[PDB]
Amino acid sequence: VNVPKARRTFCDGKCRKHTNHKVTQYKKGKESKFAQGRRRYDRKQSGFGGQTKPIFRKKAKTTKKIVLRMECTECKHKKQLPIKRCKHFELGGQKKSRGQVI
Amino acid sequence: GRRIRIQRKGAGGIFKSHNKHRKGASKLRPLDYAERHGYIKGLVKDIIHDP
Amino acid sequence: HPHGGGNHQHIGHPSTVRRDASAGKKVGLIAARRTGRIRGGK
Amino acid sequence: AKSKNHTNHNQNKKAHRNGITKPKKHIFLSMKGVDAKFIKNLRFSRKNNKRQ
RNA sequence: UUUUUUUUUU
RNA sequence: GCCUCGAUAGCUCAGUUGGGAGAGCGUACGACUGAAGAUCGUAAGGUCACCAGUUCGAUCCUGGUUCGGGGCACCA
RNA sequence: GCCUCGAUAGCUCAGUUGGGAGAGCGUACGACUGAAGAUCGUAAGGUCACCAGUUCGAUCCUGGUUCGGGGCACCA
RNA sequence: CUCCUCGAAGACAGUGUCAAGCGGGGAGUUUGACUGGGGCGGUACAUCUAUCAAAUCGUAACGUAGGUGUCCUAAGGCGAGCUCAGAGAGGACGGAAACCUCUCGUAGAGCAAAAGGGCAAAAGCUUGCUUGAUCUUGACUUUCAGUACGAGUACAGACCGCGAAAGCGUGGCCUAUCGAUCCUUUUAAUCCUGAUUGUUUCAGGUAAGAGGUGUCAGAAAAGUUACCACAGGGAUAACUGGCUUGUGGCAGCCAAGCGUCCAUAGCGACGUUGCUUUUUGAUCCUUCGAUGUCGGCUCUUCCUAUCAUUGCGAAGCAGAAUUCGCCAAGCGUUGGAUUGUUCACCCACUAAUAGGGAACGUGAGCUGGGUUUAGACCGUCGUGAGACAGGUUAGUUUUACCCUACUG
RNA sequence: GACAUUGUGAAGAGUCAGACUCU
RNA sequence: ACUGAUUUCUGCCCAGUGCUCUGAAUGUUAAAUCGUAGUAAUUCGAGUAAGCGCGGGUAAACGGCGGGAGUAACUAUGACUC
RNA sequence: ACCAUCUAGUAGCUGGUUCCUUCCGAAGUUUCCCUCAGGAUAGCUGGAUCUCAGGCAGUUAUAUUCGGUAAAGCUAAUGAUU
RNA sequence: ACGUUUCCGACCCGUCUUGAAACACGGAUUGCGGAGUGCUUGUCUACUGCGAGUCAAAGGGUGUUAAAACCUUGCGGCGAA
Ligand SMILES: C[C@@H]1C[C@@H]([C@H](O)CC2CC(=O)NC(=O)C2)C(=O)[C@@H](C)C1
Repeated sequence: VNVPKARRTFCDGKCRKHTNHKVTQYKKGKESKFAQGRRRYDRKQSGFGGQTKPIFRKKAKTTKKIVLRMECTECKHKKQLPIKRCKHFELGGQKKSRGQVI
Repeated sequence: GRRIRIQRKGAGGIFKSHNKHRKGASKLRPLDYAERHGYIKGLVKDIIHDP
Repeated sequence: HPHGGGNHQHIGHPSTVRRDASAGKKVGLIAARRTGRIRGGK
Repeated sequence: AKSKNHTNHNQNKKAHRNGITKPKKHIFLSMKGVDAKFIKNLRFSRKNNKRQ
């Protein structure tokens, strides 16, 4: 899958019109240790009793829905669009050619 | 499982020493003035079998 | 016993056990640096 | 002990026991699911017709 | 450094 | 007994829609040598186990007879 | 019966996504040697097991077929 | 004389707390489902196409042939132009096949992929420009409980793309290509809250996505038990019985051939019609608050598909002998070696050494050799506990005095 | 392994600006 | 712990799993400690022991200990070769 | 091991579940579930009744449509095939 | 009418089950005992009182046929957004 690095698309921000967006790939942030879930989980785990929450062990997916973060070049408003599952992804790769020798 | 014979030996029951007829402990004399600054003479009264 | 059982009389696991093994497990050749007949001087 | 055993044996009899109920007659009166622009114009038309 | 063999009788 | 497999020159093995029976060893002769052995060339080795059938045509395909070889064959 | 694995010169074995078919021995030629063997210099060699398909092109990728090999085949 | 009892070690060891490593020595728990018993095998578990399917829709099996977890900045959108597979006839090197030209060419091509539909100034090929694969809410279809996800349909509002325009466009020509709660994370507002007043961090919220549950409406999960246990099950296997008869056994029909000649004395191929339940299978109807599960011994009776004997007919019947067939179960159908053996094989006699049934007759009749618990050995397998229609050895055989039957 | 129990002296090295750190 | 009188012997394998032996080993490592930023919670970085990983030993430790072709003057077999 | 208690432990499984008449009267099917001897869900069923006093029907007629099964065809496409 | 005798009919009940007289299980006989309850919380239905209200709690006051009955609520529950 090849996706260009620039896209003219609708902007939900102040623009409310079609504008240019710089496209990048979204990446999950670092998990904080002061999130309520982490605090609760740490307190629950501390002490005697062993593991207190399930541990997932049956992964079956081999891909992920790639999320494109597109930032408007006029207000810096950022959109997130998921695309379909793909094994290989590249941003702004070389475009396909037609009628060329191999 | 159950405790193994090795483990059962520490309680010191049927595994205690059979010492009814022992003739005593083998020990030199306590260190004292005679042995530290000279010598003391003793007479071998007996040679015996210690079970 | 750790060696007991089986349809054949066999240990089933290496008989050399580490020094810090638990009380009910420390049987056999404890902390053995080597095994087998001594060929030479030791 | 196989236990899938699908069948449609006694189902028409059950369906017909209390009759097959046909749809009501007012179902064609509702203006639900009709074009929004048409509905808007209908509201405007109805809001203005002088009664007398 | 390497260096094996040579049918039978005459 | 049943599932089968195979039977080709004195011996051992190839071969085919089915349209020729080949190879080796062995045998006879010739070349070679003082003479042999070995080596070469030729001549050679067959009812294609037997019978019946199907085919325009069967060593091969179908059935049967003989010979053998490999496997299968209560029970709780 | 089920589950896999493999099939490549005369023999034993590699090989690539798919664009090369290799290695050793064997075979053939020349040389060294009185001659053979070792040695030196060369050459030719495979059913990529058989088919169908996939894409530009398949020994390779997919499916089926033939042969071989391995493992399971347990209660009562 | 000296307030060190005499030595050794000495602020290390030891002890207290926390941290990390090891830790079946020990604890707790788990060790999917479907399934012509279970296990092994497979996935028919979420899922699409053609068929089954009996002309609306719908319709099952571990029914049949296949497919799915992807791929694509174009293989999405749109405008324009063109026509494909193939055939025929021509053209230096050029050949069956390179490239050029003309005729014919209903799609016999192509359209990412399975199958089926669909498509010709296009949905295919070439090419220009593009990002409608964007933002927002409702309605509806499909599955359906008329729940949810997924997928899709027709609009409405916005901003856009292509086109001269009408128009078309919310991803792929259509039918599969996928995911709840909790938690984490990101994007959004010049947003709300932190309740003693405020500011800034920090944390928590409202809305939309992603991180994944393939057992796909979504637990966190390895074995063994022959030392075994409990609640049940004839919903479910192992022995008898029942249906079936593939397999086993037995008997016919036609005659191509064999039989020196001669199809039918005796046989009878290629084909084909049956019968039996003494084989083994298939099934799962009865029995799991139990029908004692092999064989032998003993003892009755029964059937013949007749080995012998009685009476006969036919021969490739000149007779010991032998073969075929008919009426015929009255009466016989043995002694032994090996094996638990049924079978098998051999020795010997014999008129003959026929085949079978009766809950594979017969264990409150025996025996207990085998199978079939617990002990033990070997081989293979397993890390191990342990497994093995593989071999081996030892292993409790209970009760009738009742009714009937039978004997007196 | 860290901290406490844990005190009294020397030598070296390193930090600082008489203290600290180690050995 | 295994083996199991006497006699005679006890072959090859340290790759796997164990056990064990050294450690210079910044390869990987917790708490504590130290440094940077911040007004603080806190953030970032450095250290960071044993273990593990690397190296050596050990089978009278657990255990394990192969295939296919050709070949001798009748055949057969194959000492021999690949 | 035995004794008492937690303890009337839990059981989707087995057994039982006690008067008479009258009226109505089933289901073994759909979807989801570590679901398949069980549940929830819809269906089938009973009871209470309430609002009314012509629009309905497991039946026909008229009109109009849908379908690709039986038959038919292969001297019509595809695939066999003398 | 639980006597006898005739003619016709007549398999043993309960249960699980597609299917029981079953070669399926429980049942030798008789007496007595023996199993859908209590409470909390919901919801619907029926009846009663009052009705934008209704019920009032703990408590207090009184009551000697005094655990009753009778009286008593700026405030509380539910309802009225
Ligand atoms: C989104 C997916 C799931 C999620 C999480 O494990 C799921 C939860 C579900 C729940 O309700 N309780 C739990 O204890 C686990 C998670 O962190 C990852 C595995 C990814």
